[PDB]
Amino acid sequence: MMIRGIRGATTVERDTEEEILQKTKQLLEKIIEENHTKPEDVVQMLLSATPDLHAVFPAKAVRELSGWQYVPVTCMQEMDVTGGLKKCIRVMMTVQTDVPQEQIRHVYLEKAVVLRP
Amino acid sequence: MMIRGIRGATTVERDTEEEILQKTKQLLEKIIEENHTKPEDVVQMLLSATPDLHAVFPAKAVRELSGWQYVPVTCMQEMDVTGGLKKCIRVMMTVQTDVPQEQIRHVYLEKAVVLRP
Amino acid sequence: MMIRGIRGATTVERDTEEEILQKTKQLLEKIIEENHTKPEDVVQMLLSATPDLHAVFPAKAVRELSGWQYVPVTCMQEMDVTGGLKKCIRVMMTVQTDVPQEQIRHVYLEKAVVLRP
Ligand SMILES: O=C(O)[C@@H]1C[C@]2(C(=O)O)C=C[C@@H](O)[C@@H](C2)O1
Ligand SMILES: O=C(O)[C@@H]1C[C@]2(C(=O)O)C=C[C@@H](O)[C@@H](C2)O1
Repeated sequence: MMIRGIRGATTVERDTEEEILQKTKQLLEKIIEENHTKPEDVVQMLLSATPDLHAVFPAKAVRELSGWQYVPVTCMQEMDVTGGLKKCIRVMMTVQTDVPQEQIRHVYLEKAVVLRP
Repeated sequence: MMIRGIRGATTVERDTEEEILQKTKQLLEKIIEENHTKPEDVVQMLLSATPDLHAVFPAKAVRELSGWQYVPVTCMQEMDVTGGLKKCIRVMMTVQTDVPQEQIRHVYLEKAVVLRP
Repeated sequence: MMIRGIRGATTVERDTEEEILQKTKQLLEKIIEENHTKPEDVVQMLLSATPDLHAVFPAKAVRELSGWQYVPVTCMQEMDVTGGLKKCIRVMMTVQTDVPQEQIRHVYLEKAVVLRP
């Protein structure tokens, strides 16, 4: 079976642990819903944050998902683009799937709805 | 048929949107040419920039490739390494392919030729 | 032909090329041993460093592994988390494997042992 990336983006209003975990968790839950994703079928996840977020690693939210404790995940710093969306958390979830490239459901929540094509 | 990463790297002279998109597009086009890559066979793409580039997300270049609108892509900051090549943009393009690991054609352009194997 | 991420993390005491390369090599070797990984089965690898490390790209240590010269690798900056583990190097090695997700052997060494689930 083919492997496919699934993108997500969301934002927080302030650099706190509560915000980052809550919003990341909601972002992951929305992607799982739209793509019917099962954790055994997740190759890996990459989470990024803009350099104005430091309170907590977003990946901590992944363990708030029952069954996902073995999904490998790592975080990275997003580049700082002049005029770019602030306080932004992004996800690239790599999954085993038969779903055609153009039918993959990429999820944009909160202030990240402006990045969606 | 297996999944493999394809690497690219290039540089720009000025932190401007026009040059970052021009050089990134040229890099992607060269990778596409050398590896005969179709966009539906692309699992996902990661683009990075050294911390001295801020004008635009290099991923914006991907959208000016005809047929590549559904290819998931995200950006990250390259590690800041002392004496490293400056104003550098890199790509990791993950594809489905029959080509053996030692035969994949990784691409290094402009000043990033000194990184070439 | 399922694909799975393997995670690794380690730390160094001083920001020198010698220690970064040595600890990175040791981390990779432990991962390759625990998972029985052959370089041809590696899709790609991502390595990260916290922003307190600047001496060398950790990826340089990969070419000290005989047979690994064609494995595509790139590096990124880990996000700077307040109170986060300092001087930390991480790996996400993406591999073709039939080992189930719960049996993948992720490796945490030196001071990174605190990151284990
Ligand atoms: O290396 C790690 O495993 C730890 C844990 C972590 C998480 O919170 O899940 C996952 C990935 C890393 O970016 C961070 C956060 O350090
Ligand atoms: O793009 C590259 O190929 C070069 C080489 C490098 C390494 O030292 O292995 C590997 C990946 C990149 O992050 C850096 C370091 O630039």
